[PDB]
Parts: sequence; C-alpha cells; structure tokens
Amino acid sequence: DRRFLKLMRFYILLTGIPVAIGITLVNVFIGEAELADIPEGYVPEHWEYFKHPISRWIARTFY
Amino acid sequence: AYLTHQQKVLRLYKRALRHLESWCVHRDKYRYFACLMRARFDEHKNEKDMVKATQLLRQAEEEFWYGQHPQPYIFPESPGGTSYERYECYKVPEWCLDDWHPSEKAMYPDYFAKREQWKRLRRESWEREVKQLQEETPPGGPRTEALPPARKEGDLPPLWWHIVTRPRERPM
Amino acid sequence: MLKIIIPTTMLLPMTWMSKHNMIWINATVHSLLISLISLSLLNQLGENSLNFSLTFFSDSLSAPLLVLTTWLLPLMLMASQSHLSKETTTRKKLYITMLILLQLFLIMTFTATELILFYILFEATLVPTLIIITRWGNQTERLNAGLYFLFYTLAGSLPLLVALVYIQNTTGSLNFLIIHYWSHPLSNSWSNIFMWLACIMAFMVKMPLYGLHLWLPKAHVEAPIAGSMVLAAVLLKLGGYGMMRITTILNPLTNYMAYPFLMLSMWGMIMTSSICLRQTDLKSLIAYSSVSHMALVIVAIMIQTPWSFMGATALMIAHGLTSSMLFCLANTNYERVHSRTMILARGLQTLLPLMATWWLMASLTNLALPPSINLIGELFIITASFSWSNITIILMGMNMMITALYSLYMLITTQRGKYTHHINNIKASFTRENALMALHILPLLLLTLNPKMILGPLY
Amino acid sequence: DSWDKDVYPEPPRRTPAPAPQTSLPNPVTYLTKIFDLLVDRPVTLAREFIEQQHAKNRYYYYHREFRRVPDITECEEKDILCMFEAEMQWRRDYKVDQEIVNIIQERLKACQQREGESYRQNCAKELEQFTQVSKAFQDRYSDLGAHYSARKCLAKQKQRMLAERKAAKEAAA
Amino acid sequence: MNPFASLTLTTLIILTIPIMMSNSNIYKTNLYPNYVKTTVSYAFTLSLVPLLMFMHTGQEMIISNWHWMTLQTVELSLSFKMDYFSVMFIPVALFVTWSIMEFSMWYMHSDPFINRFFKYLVLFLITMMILVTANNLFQLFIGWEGVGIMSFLLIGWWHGRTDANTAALQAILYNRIGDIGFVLSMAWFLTHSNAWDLQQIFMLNNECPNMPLIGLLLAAAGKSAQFGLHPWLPSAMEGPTPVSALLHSSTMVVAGVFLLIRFYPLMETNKLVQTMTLCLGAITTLFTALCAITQNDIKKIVAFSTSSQLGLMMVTIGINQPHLAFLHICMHAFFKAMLFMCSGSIIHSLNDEQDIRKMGGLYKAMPFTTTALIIGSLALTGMPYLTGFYSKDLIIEAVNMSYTNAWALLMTLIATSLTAAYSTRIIFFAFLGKPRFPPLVLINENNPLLINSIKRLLIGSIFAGFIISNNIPPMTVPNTTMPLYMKMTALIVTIMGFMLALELNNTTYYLKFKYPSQTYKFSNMLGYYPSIMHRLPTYHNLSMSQKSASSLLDLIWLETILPKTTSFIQMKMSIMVSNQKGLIKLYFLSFLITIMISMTLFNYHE
Amino acid sequence: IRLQEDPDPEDENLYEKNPDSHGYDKDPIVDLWNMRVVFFFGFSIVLVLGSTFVAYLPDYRMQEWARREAERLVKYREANGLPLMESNCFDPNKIQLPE
Amino acid sequence: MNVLQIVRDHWVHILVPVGFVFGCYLDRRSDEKLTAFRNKSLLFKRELRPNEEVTWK
Amino acid sequence: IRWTYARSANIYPNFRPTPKTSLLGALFGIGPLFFWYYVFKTDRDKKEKLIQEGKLDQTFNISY
Amino acid sequence: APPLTLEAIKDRVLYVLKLYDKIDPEKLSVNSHFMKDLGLDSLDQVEIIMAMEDEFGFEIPDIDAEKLMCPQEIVDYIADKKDVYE
Ligand SMILES: CCCCCCCCCCCCCCCCCC(=O)O[C@@H](COC(=O)CCCCCCCCCCCCCCC)COP(=O)(O)OC[C@H](O)CO
Repeated sequence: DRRFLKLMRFYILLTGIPVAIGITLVNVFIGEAELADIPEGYVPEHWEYFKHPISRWIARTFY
Repeated sequence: AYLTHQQKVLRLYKRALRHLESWCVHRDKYRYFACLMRARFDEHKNEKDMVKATQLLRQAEEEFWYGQHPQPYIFPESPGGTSYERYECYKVPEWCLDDWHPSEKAMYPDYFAKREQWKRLRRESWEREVKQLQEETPPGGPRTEALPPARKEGDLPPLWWHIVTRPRERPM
Repeated sequence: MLKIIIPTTMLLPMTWMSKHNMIWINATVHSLLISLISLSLLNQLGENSLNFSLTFFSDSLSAPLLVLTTWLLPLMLMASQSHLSKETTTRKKLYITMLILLQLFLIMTFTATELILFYILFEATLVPTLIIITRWGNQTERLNAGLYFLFYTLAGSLPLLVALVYIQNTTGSLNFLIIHYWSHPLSNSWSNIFMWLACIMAFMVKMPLYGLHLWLPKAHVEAPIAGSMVLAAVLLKLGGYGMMRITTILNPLTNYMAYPFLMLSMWGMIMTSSICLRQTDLKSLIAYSSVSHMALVIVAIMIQTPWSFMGATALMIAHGLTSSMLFCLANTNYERVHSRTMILARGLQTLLPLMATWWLMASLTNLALPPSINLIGELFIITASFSWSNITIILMGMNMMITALYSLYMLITTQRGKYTHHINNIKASFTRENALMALHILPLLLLTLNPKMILGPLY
Repeated sequence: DSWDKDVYPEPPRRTPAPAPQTSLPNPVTYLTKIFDLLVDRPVTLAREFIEQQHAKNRYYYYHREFRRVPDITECEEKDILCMFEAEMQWRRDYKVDQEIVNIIQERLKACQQREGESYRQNCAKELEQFTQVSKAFQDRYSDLGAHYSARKCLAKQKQRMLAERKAAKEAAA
Repeated sequence: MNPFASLTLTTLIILTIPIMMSNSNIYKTNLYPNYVKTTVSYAFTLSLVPLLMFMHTGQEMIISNWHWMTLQTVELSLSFKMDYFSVMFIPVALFVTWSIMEFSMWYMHSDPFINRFFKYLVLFLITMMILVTANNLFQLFIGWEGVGIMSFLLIGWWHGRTDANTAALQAILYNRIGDIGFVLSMAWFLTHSNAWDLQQIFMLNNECPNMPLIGLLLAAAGKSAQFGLHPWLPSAMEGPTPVSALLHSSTMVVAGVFLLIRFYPLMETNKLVQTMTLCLGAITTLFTALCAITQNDIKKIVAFSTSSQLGLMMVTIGINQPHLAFLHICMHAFFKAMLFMCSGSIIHSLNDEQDIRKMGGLYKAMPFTTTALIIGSLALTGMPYLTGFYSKDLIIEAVNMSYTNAWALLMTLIATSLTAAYSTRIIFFAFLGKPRFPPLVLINENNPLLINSIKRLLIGSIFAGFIISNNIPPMTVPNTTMPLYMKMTALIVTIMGFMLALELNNTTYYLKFKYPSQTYKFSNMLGYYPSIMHRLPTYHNLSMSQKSASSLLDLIWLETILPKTTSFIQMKMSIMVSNQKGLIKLYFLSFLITIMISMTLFNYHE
Repeated sequence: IRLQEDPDPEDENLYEKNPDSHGYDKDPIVDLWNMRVVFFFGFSIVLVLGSTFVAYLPDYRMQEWARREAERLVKYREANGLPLMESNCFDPNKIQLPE
Repeated sequence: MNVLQIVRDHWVHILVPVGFVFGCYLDRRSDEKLTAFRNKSLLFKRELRPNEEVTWK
Repeated sequence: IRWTYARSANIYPNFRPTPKTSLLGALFGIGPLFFWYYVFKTDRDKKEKLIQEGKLDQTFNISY
Repeated sequence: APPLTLEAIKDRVLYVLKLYDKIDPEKLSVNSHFMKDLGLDSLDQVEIIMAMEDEFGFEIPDIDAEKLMCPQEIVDYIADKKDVYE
C-alpha cells in the first residue's frame, strides 16, 4: 500500500507539476485577452472568439 | 452439559449479588444487604426434597426478574460493558505477518527467526499431537469438547497453536 | 466520428498479432489512448449537435457516454488479467477480442444518426456479452443466466423493430434530426398506445424496471468481472439513451400513458432497495442496487422535464462508474475467499487497510453524498419529480433513506467487524487492484468540478 | 470597471466617518493597518508586476455576433432548411432570455445583503422587476417540455392570444 | 472591500492544509496531532479579526467565489455568507475544538491510529464551517451530510465494537430521516422561489412556507436529536470520549437548530409552523431530562443533558427568539463541551470506567477536575452572571413573557428543574462520597495537556456571556416589566430542583432498601423508546424484505408470471407437436382433413 | 472415481515467487513494465492533461456569449423604457391567427 | 540493437496510431462531399475574402 | 452454503401456488402499485384543475 | 498503567483471602485449596471470585468461576486472561 500510494504521488505529479507551471507560466507571460470590439473589414479567426490563451490554442489546433 | 441444581444456585447467588450491588451502590449498604441476602440463602440448606428446593427457586428469580436493576453494573471489558472488544480492531492474526515484505521482515530479524522456530515446532508437533488424538479419541466421535492434554513427554498438547499464539488482549 | 472507430477496430489486429505475453500491455496502451481521443470529442456547441455525416453524429448526451465507454475499455483488461492468466493464448486473445468488439459497437450506437442504425447495433452488443457471460463465466447457473438475459431483451426489442420500420413507411426517414424537426402530435387512437408501447418496451427491458428485471441479478452474478462491469456500467444504459432519443415522437401520448411505468418504477425502487437490505450475495446486492438507481432514471426520463433529463444524465454516468467500482470491490474480494456470501469474509479492514478506504468512497458515492455526481443526479430528479407531483417526495426520499442502510450494510459486514479466524489466504492487495480502484474513483471526483460536461443537451 | 453599472445598478455606499470618543485605542484600526503593510501591499506589488507584463504583450479577442435570420413563424411548412435557421435562432434567444433572468436574479439577490434589514421595502422595485420577468418568462418558455422546440413555443404562444382574443370577445360582449 | 471579507475566508483555507499534508504521507507520522492543534489555534486567532470588526461596525459579508455551474435561471455558485450567526460561530467553534485537541492527545495517547483520528476531526471541522457559512442551500446541504458521514466514521472509530457500528448505523439512519425533510425544502424552494441562495428565498417572501418549514423542521429534528429522532445521540456515546466531546456535545448536534436560525425570517411570517417547533422542543426537554436523572453512565447523563438543551433551544425559536437561541448556542458550546472531558478526565484516570456507581470521594482526589465540573454544572443550571444565565435565564423569562402554548411553557420549567436534578446526581455520586473504584488507584490529572485544555475553557466559561451580550448590538426586544414572582422562576425552579434531588440522592445513604418503582423502571430504560422503536419497526421492514418482497415477488411470482409461464407453455406445447407416431396412416389422414377444411370450410375458395 | 479428472488447482500467490509482484502478470520484467504503462498511460497522460484539456475546453454551450448578449440587450431595453423582456416571443403583429 | 526483433514484437504499436491518422483522413474526406451549402446559409454567408476561396474546409 | 442455497435458489423448486402465496403476492404486488396510482392520479387530477381555472400560483416558478 | 505482573497478582490475591475473616492469615498457602483444608464453603467460593473481580476489574465467566479453586490457580487464571507473562 505504501509503495502504491507513492506511485500516484510520483506518476500523477510526473505530469502534474509541469502542467502546474505551464498553466501559471502562460498566466505570467501573455496573460488574458480583453473584450475588444470587432474591427472593421476583418472577420476574426474561428478560434479568435475566446479570451483564455489555452482555450484559443485548443480551438486553433483541434477544433 | 448437565446444568445441575447447585451450579444454578451459584448462578443465582453470583448474579443477584451483582444486581444487588448495582442497587445499593454505597459499600456499607452493599455489605449490609449482602450478608442478610447471604443469611436468607444458607438458612435453608437442609432439604432432602430436591423438588422442594426447585420449588423454592421458582419464585426466586421471578422476584429477581422483577427486582433486577434495569441497568446492572458490568465492568466495561465484559459483554455489554463500554470497553467490549474495544481493542479488537487492533489485534491482527499472526499468519498475516507471514505476508510481510522481506524488507519489512528484515526490520525485525531475530523475532522473525523466533517465528521460524514456532513454525518449525508446530509442523512436527501437529503430526505428533494429531496422532495422539485418534489413538485416544472416544468411540462415536468426541463426547465432550474438552481436549485431552499431551500424555507423553516432549509432545505439545493437541490443537495448541491458536490458543498459545492467540493475539494478546491489549495489542495496540 | 471516424477518429474513434478505426482506432478501435484497428486495435483488434494488434491483440491478435501481438506477442504471446504482451497482449495485456499493448491493448491497455491504446485503449487508454482511445480514451484520450474520445475525450477530445467531449466538446459540444450551444444547441446544434456535433454532426459529422449521415452515418454518425454526437450531441451533449452521446459524448459523455462515449468517453465513458472508451474510458471503461482499459478497466476490464485491468480487472480480468487475474482469473484468465492460466488460459491458452488464443482464448485470452479471443477474450480481448470480445471486449473491444463489444466496445466498438457501443461507439457505433451512441453516435448513430438513424434510429434503425441505432437499432441494428442496439442488439448487436448482445452477441459478445452472451459469449462473455456463457463461456468465461465462473458458475453453473450462468447458462440459464445467459438465456434469461438474451431472451428478455429480444422479447422487448422485436416490437421496436416492427414499430421502427412502421415509422419509416409513414414518416419517411428516421434520421434523429429529421424526426425532431418534423415531430407531430401523436394521437390518442387506440393503435397509438400500442405504437407507444412498442417504441418504449425495448428500452424498458435493458433498463431493469420492477417486474422486467429478473435477468439482471442472474446477469450480473454469474457473469465474470469484465462482463459485470460492461453490463452494469454501459449496457443498462442503451435503454436510457434510447428514451431521450425516441420520446420525441411519443408526446403527448407520454403524458397519459406514463402512469403505469411511473408507479411501477417509484414503488419498485423501494422494493428493490429493500431487497438490497437483505441480500446474501455481495454481487447480487450491488446488482439490485443498480435496479434502484436505474428505476430512478425511469421516472426521470418519463416525466419529460428539462430538469429531469439533466439529472438523468447526471445519474446516467455516475451510477455506471460507481456500479463498475463496486463490482470491482466484490471481484477483488471474491477470488481471495472463493465465495460470494457477504458474511464469509468479515473484518477485512483490519487485514487490508487501503481496500477499507476504496470501499469507503465507493459506498459514499453510491450514497449520493454531496457533491458527488450521484447527488446531483438524484437531487435534480427529486426537484423535477416534486414539481410534477408533491407526493412523490415521500417515495423519493424514502429511497435515499433505504439507500443509506444497505450501502453501509456491506461496509460494516465486510470491512468493519471482527476478521474471520479460519481464513488465512488473504494476501496483501496487489497494486493492480489498488490502481484500478483509483482509476474509477478519481475521475468521479474530477467530474464533480465540471457537472456541465455530463449534464446533457438539455443543459 | 470591468462590468457595466447600468446592467448592475449599485446605489452609492453610505460610509460614516469614524468619530469615536473613547480614549482606549480602537483595535480594528490597527489590524487593518498591519494587514495593509503585510498582505495588501505585497499583493498589489505582485499585481502591478503581473499587469504591466500583461500589457507588454497584449492579444485581443472579440465577441461573436449572429445577424438576424428568418425565424419559424415565416418558415415554410416542412422545409427543414429554413427550420434549421429558425430553430437555431430561437434557441439562441432562449439562451439570452435565460441569462436575462439570471441578470435580474443577481440584482434581486444583490439587494438582500446590500439593503440589510431594509430589504423588505427598499427594493420592492427589484421584486416587481423579477416578478414581471418571471411571469413573462413563463408565458414564453415554461411547460414547453424537455424536447422543447421553436414549433412548440409558437404552438404554446398561439394558444395565448387564442384564449386572450376569445376573452376579449367575451369582455366586449 | 476590507480585509474582513478576504481573511474571513482564508480561515477556511487555513485548516484544510492539514488534510492535504496528510495525503502526502510525507507528513510527520509522529507529531501530527501537534500539527493540527497548532493549525486550528491559528485558524482561531485569525477568526477574531472578522469578529472584532463586527461589533464595532456590524458588517456581514456575502462572498460569491468561483461560479460552479449555471442552470438556465439557476446559478448555483460556491458562496459564503458571513452573517453574525456565522462570523461569531467560527471563533467559538474552533476555540472549543482547539481545547478538545489539547485534551485529545492526552486522552488518546495510546491509540496507534492517532494520526488518522486527528485527520478525521479536521475533516469534520471543514464540513462544519461550510455548513454554517452557506450562502446557498446546496452547500448548506453539503455540510448537512458531510458532518453526518463524518460522524459515522468517528462514532465507529473502534470498528470491531459491534455495538459501535450499530450506533454508527443508528446515527446515519436517524439523520437521513431528517435529511428527507431537507431535500423536500430544497425541492419546494427551487420549484416555487426558483433558487437555493438564501437571499432570493427571503426576498421572494414565501410567507406561506407550510411544506418548506415542515421539511426544515423535520431536518432539524433528525440532526438535533429531537423526540422521535433522539435516541441516536444518547446511543452515540459508544465512540471515544473526545469524539462525543466535540461532535455530539455542542458543535454538530446543534447544527439542526442552526438551520432554523438561518431561515428565521421566513419562519416568523408563518404562525402554525412555530407551534410544533416549541412543541417538539417542549417534549424533547422533558423526556430527555426525565431519562437523564436515572442513567448510570456519565456519557449517558451528559448526552441526555445536551438533548434537553437542544430541546430548550428550539423552544426559544418557537416564540420568535432566534438570536437568543443562537446566544444559547454560544454558551452551550463552552460549558457543555466542558462536562465531557471533565468526565473524560475521571474516565481515563480511573481506568476507563464509565459507571457513575464506581466513583465517590473524587473531590479531594482530582481537585481541578472537581473544580471544573462544579463550574460547568452551575453554568448549565444557569447561575446568575456566568454563562448560562445570559441565555437560559433570559430564555425562561422570554418564553414565559409571551403568548405561547400553556402546556409547552410548563415543560420548560420542569425541564429546568430537572436540568439541575441530574447535575446534582453527577456531583453527588461521582465526587461527594467515598471511593468505590478498584483497590489499585491511578488517579492523576497532572498532565499539562489535560490541565491546559480544561483551564482554557474555564476562563472562557466563567465570563462567556458577559462579553458576548455586552458586545453584540442590542438586536432583540428586551421585555422590562416582569411581575417579580415569575422573574424569579428562572432561579426558583432550579433551586427547588436542587433541594429534593439532593434529598433523594442522599436517601441512598439511608440504610432503607430501595424497592424498584415502576416509574424508575420506565425512566431508567431510556424512556422505553429504544426497546420498542428499535425492535418492532426494524423487524417488520426486515421481515418484509426477505419473507415477502424478495422471496415472494422477485424469486417466486415475478419469475413465474412472465418468464416461467411462457417457458411452461412453450414446453407443454413443444412436446405434443414433437410427439408423433411415425405412421403415415395418421399423417395422410391429417392431410385429408387439411385439404377438406381448406378447400371449403374457411371459404378459401370463395 | 466418476471421471478421470484433475484436482482443483491451488491459487498461486504472485508474492511468494517474487515479493515485489504487482499482480499484473507472472513474469517480473513485464509486470514492472505493466506498472509503467498502467500509470504513465493511465493517471499521467489521461487524468492530468485530459482534465486540463476538458477544463480549458473552449466555450461550451455558449455559456458566456449569451451573458454578454444579455447584458447588451438588457442595457438597450431599459434605456428606452419598454419592458426589459417581452411576454411574447414570436411578434403577434405578423401572426395570422385563424379567425 | 536487436532491431530485427524489437520490430517483430513491437510493430503492433503503430497499428492504432496510423488508424487514428487514417480516421482523420476519411473524416477530412467525407466532409468534402458534404460541401453543398458552403457559405450559403444567410446566418453565416458573408463576403468572400481576397485570397482564400473556401470559408470552412 | 446450505443457507445461501435455501435462500437463493431452493425457493421456486419448493414453491407451490396456494391461496396464501397467491393472495400475499397479489396483496404485496398490484396492491401498492394501484394504491399509489390512485393517490398520484387524484393529486394530479387536482393540480391541473387548479391551474386550468387559474386557481394556483406559480408567479416565480420558471425552472420547472 | 504499569505492567501488572504475576508477583503483584499473588500479592494482591493473598491480600484479599487474608482479608477474608473466614480465612485468618496464619495458614494461607499459595496452593491452599479452599474447602479441602481451609473449610471455606463452596457457596462462599462463588463469593470470593467477585471479590477478585473487583480487585482486578474484570468479569470471571461462570464456566471457570466454579473451577477457580485455589489461590495459585486464582493467580494462574488471572495471568493468561490478561496475558501476564513477564
Ligand atoms: C412478450 C410480449 C410483448 C412484450 C411487450 C411489448 C410491447 C407490447 C405491445 C407490442 C406491440 C407490437 C406490435 C406493434 C407494432 C407497431 C405498432 C404501430 O406502429 O402502431 C400501429 C398499431 O396497429 C396495430 O394493430 C399494432 C398491433 C397492435 C397489437 C396487436 C398485436 C401485437 C400483440 C400480439 C403479438 C405480440 C405478443 C406476443 C405473442 C406471443 C399503427 O397502425 P394502425 O392500426 O393505426 O394502422 C392504420 C389503421 O388503423 C389500420 O392499420
């Protein structure tokens, strides 16, 4: 049981901590987008209609 | 087996006094009432009519079953008491300790070595102690649950392992 | 769409052509990988369902169940590689073949855009499960058990076949979108009730409601571990998916004809949960608990209320994950004791301390303890039912009161109490069983943060 | 401020000036003081650092706008091509109206703590506004069924002036 | 936007840290209990600052943090509402449990799973200040079962004790009967008032909450262990002493009462509902006290003395006195929590014996424990100018000074006299007498952990109500012109009850034998409730489940009507079809019939 | 002897052959490797990033777009004084109700 | 490094991954037949940009 | 194992349809079901009656 | 609680029989069988074991209470019931 419990704290944290900094790092590097009005003569990109950068990137790369 | 009359009276005497203790509470009352309770017991000791003695113990416990304290006094360790199998959740069977990982077993070398002696002893003793059983078993199966001791020298009494290696009553 | 299907079926050649001993490994690898890809499908738009082609589409209801089925797929492989180790490689490969073939059908039916297409693999899931229950089942009465499970669903499914083709000849196509947009008020003509009965009874049977439920205790108990989970965590739920889809053209006939089922379900849950209070078999007790939770969804779906659908989808998933876990609990205990009687192995917590915990959140989750997804399901359903009628809360709340007693009843009888003296084969729990158990509980609490993912299209 | 004051009318706060007379020191002033130079300023120092970094590389995003499209009352019978646009438009307006009730509900709940013991009479305007919204919301979407569609909403509505005009005829007598 | 709102919430995030640290398992496996005790101490120290900010200004917060999820017109959000009923409760509640923690290490100094025990207490704690601090009904429902399930594990701390599991099963059962009323209120409020946040419910002025309030009342009765749903609390003494000292004394058992205080504004609009609130409180006061003065276990005495208090608390909320009832929560938190580890001190020191008939002469043996108990008992009786006086003496005067049910008012007076009655019984049997314990004496209280913990609440209980009453704004209506005859009733009845109870108690010293009175046979047996209601309804429902239900329907009828009947009919008509003779004479005869009937009889030709 | 059969095999303990046994399969090296797969391809890549993926999923159900429209719509409506949301949905002016 | 055998025993691991990249192909092929109303619905139909010729692929 | 068998399987083979078994099955079967039907039917037959003539209040009831 | 060891038991044991006025101190032996030589009536034997019961604080079952017969045997049954080995 002790070894098994140690395995989560290893393997979950194996990706947990790099994600933990990554989520914060994008929040200390480029920040959050602001609600700007639609500029004239330029339809936005499909992924552009999102404020959080990760959500925009997920929309950009996947959907 | 046979719950003969004298044990029933001793059952009556022991349990009634405990109930009487739960009533008087104060020691002087308990001591005082016990003696008169004792006095009214031994005074009728001459009855060649055992049936009459039984008749005297018809109303006896019926009065007790009326006179019984609804909350008798029990030491907590006994059944019904507050500390009944309170420390059971801690005691664990010894055989589970064989499962222990070798690193865990290495943490207690000499005691585990002592376990090996017990494991060794119980091995050959089993055949010896079981052999004593059939050679002296009464016909038609065991008549009484009491278990005969080790008749000869050296051999351990039969079925000794679980009683001897029973976990201690205060395990922590 | 395709990005899930071909990976699932192309997984089949891998298991067949893999090395002799690597079958469990590579199958587990990509089953989890398929789960990740399925999670990418979990996204949904506002109101229009995620439509892919004439053959496949997904909505906010199908997606949570899809990711659940793919998520399940590693778990049977994890749960089964203990009682199948001493088997010929071909039979192990065949066993794995059955699961992914079964799982492949589940992706197909949930994403099906046409009711008949939904219908064709609606019973096609039976064939792999019938093999799993019969061949690899570890009991004697599994043979009669498979017959009961097979015939009950067919007895209900075939009327749907006649009903479904009748829709095609009367209202053109049976595309789920085309039915919803061209819905017409079903009349009260005495034929329309038999119309209504046929379109409903098929989903009734494989969603055990009181009376039509005796297959489930025989289905679950004699089935092997992998068969029990798939049957209780997804299979009881094809009926659920059908009702949310097929009740589009059953109104307002559903308003009046709902009464016999609602009374049967609401009273049945009290009866069935009462059976749980006095079940001698641990697996049977979990099985009967599934009837009670499922019967709650029967009232949920058949009320036809926005809130009722939402709580249905909440209990839709939460019960499935929980029931699979409890079956894992019983299975992880069974082989150690080689018996199913609950009182056989008491006081397991003193011997296995971690399983005491795993059994503990498992019982709490089935308790609908807030904020677990089960509570969101039951509590949402109670409010929807209470709006429908004030009396039902007497029945509703009573179920929770009964659900409390039997849930901790298995906890006290098995985990707590005095360990059994005679047994001495209880070994320390393999970390596979431990890992699998967290594989179940951890996403459940992870789901608590985001109910909106599994609330459904009504959300 | 990020949000709009018109959407969220905030009556001006009446904060009394601190005029104590007892000579013994008022403690809560001190706990606020130490908090200011132990928590508030370090938080602000980090905040001004993060906010200036955010303005260093600023990326924008806008709000999607759906133009008006013919709805279900002018869509031809059957003709699911026009029904699709009609249904989606109606469901979008369903989302807006659900949020409209949400906005009103927050304003009603905002009064409760804001008005304190004066809640009962001070914001009766907030009460009637929610009453007007909730009643009108009932006439729009309530009892539409879990399979609600723009067809049913029109159907339920078409009953409303059916009864109303029938009542008007009776009222005219 | 002062630190008030910011740091009232961190107090919650302070004491959840020990839970996270434990899950790491790197946490100190030896000095863990000290870690949590100090953590709760800091959580307490932080908690005063919102308090001190309150009586000065009087601002109560509603913070709506991260939005969980929105349901069309519903916006269920994790929101904490720092009312006076809250902003006061966290300071006292942590103050009590911090002292309990200090007592806990001394008392449970040998339990091998002590780190688990302290983890459970914190987990119980977190479930508590999310219950009291609950701006929405849903997260109020979060605590209402979070504490209940936490009690089940804590009550069954000694898993092997078969009775402990039964008591643990008993606690969750009676709680769930009350929980039935809770969701009924939740369903009504969402259906009618279209919300669960307490703000919308108040503003939507549901001045006819007949079913809701009944649901709330039923919820309180289960949690606060009222008549019909009491016996779980007296039976909940099978757990360890600190467990009963914290949960089932003044922190979790009072939660049911706290529910009505939260929903007081809606209750006062109705008139019918508050009747059975004070009606249930009246019967609960008498019956629990009536069984109290005949029990023989200190835990049984104290627990019943609690339930009589919660009987008293609901009496005040009956006649529009919510905050005085909340005031009684404050005082009951101090002295009632005391009596337990004060009793726990004698229990552990005198070799874990809980039968009140084995002590005596402990006055000189444990002077501090004896000193602690007499202050606690006097506080419970309501001695003027100390703790209980600021609430109970006001309450007894309050309910008397109002238009109430005459029968209800009478029981409160009898209960108060009975409240002193069992107080004498404890002081008489346990302390004022002669030794009765086993010969080997091990009486000891010199451990600083026990001394510091008890003394910490002692200075708390001595003044107590003076500070709170003088600090809180004057926010209930004070009645002024009492006819002196009934204003003394707050003291007359207890002093009266002191007299005969002492006379009855030392009548045991009198040599005359005590004949078993039938009333004693009734009062001592928990008032006959457990003997019947825990044996008749349980047997019937269980017998129904097996004899009928499962066996009768599931395994006999439901398997015979649909499945077996069709199977029998198929088999009965499979055999006779297949049972043919093999002789063509009969087969061709059958064909001749078929040709004859088909051609003519069924009009197939025409 | 009824039939020439075999006695019921005894459940082997994976631990007594190799104490570090993880219960995934008999052979130690694959058993250790099965640990890596079930955890790395279990908790690690699915639970961690999958949660972040679904947590940071773009606007689902337009939960915030409707809010912004509602704020603008409600700001428009009470400015002119007309009721902030009409009791009717499909404008009755067009409706051509029968009789 | 034994590659003649690591390929034989671990060539199965590439099957599903190419299946996924295959699955996207039919996904990104079947949609072409479903063009029909491309930039035709008046909700989304708009002026076509100077360089790109297809709004949604 | 005898107890489990007698309580799980050895019921129907030993079951015999008799008036005691028959009546108890009907009493505990259709009985409660039809009873609840009547209770729910009349309650719903009063509820829709009130709203149909406008004799019930759902002014703030929207999330049904 | 300090470990109660068999030397302390017999010291406390013979303390009580010597206390019992029916058994005056002079002829107490560790194995002095009660009615065989001390003449203590068996009806009082079911009475001296409750004195032992309060002396050490626990209940003696009747199955062996009638068998608890000699002061050494009194000590012997005490030791194993509380795993007293030292
Ligand atoms: C184990 C038994 C079955 C279990 C329970 C299943 C559900 C119960 C009801 C089963 C109904 C099956 C047949 C329904 C097929 C589709 C019905 C449909 O679409 O509705 C038609 C309903 O019409 C019917 O007649 C349908 C069949 C009615 C029921 C009679 C036959 C079915 C029951 C007996 C056979 C099955 C039972 C088992 C026998 C061993 C509409 O046609 P109409 O009559 O309106 O046509 C226009 C005009 O009026 C003339 O046609």
